[PDB]
Amino acid sequence: SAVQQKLAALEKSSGGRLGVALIDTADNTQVLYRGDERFPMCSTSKVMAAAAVLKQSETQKQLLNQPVEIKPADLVNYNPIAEKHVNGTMTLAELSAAALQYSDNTAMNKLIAQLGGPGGVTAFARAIGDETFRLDRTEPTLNTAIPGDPRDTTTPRAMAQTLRQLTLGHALGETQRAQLVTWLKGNTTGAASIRAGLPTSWTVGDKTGSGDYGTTNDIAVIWPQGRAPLVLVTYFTQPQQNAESRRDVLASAARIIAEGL
Repeated sequence: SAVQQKLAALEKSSGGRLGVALIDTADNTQVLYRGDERFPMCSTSKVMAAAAVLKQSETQKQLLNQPVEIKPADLVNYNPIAEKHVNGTMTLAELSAAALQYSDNTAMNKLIAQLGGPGGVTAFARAIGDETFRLDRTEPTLNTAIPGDPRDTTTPRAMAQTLRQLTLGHALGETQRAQLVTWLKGNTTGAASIRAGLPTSWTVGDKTGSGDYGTTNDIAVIWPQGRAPLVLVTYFTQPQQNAESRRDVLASAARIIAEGL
């Protein structure tokens, strides 16, 4: 399609490797660019950890109100919210919100611990039918994004389908699903990524991710005004370990996708 030629040209112009998956829920059509290649997830993995905790809360009805102590030793490299509560507590709801909306890394590590380690996050993916997702490490080492390293990767296609199920489908209970959507819609880190390539009238819930090798990711559910929602995943990584983030590539990919619907 025109769209795949424009995405290829965007990729060529950027010097990196771009992965795109769009699901149009109106007709269940998909647009894929390197849809089955593995990319480092970086912080986009935090959606799976938060959703796993939500699934637990379907049976443990009070789980999200469970206080969790934040100790100094828990702090890693980026903890904008956990920092505010060192030597105090945050609930599992507050840690989930912090992990999603501020990309707090300490918060993500507490979610992983609640699930029994990275294997517990991966297990939830498998449980909802995602055989591709793999979480192997905790924060911050899951962001190393080494070329060829399959740790802490997924594919655009897999992540798109899983994000659809978590937000628009029924992998989660009704209250949990609504809470996840509310969290994604209130993301604070996404203004320069997919959101920047879309009409301002559209509602977007997203989770960004960044890591080494200039890895720059965004996964989003999109609610156009008067039109079925879309799921869009944009993964981007570069050949230099110290490359700078390229959120503009994600905005441009979203703009190209938006041209055609």
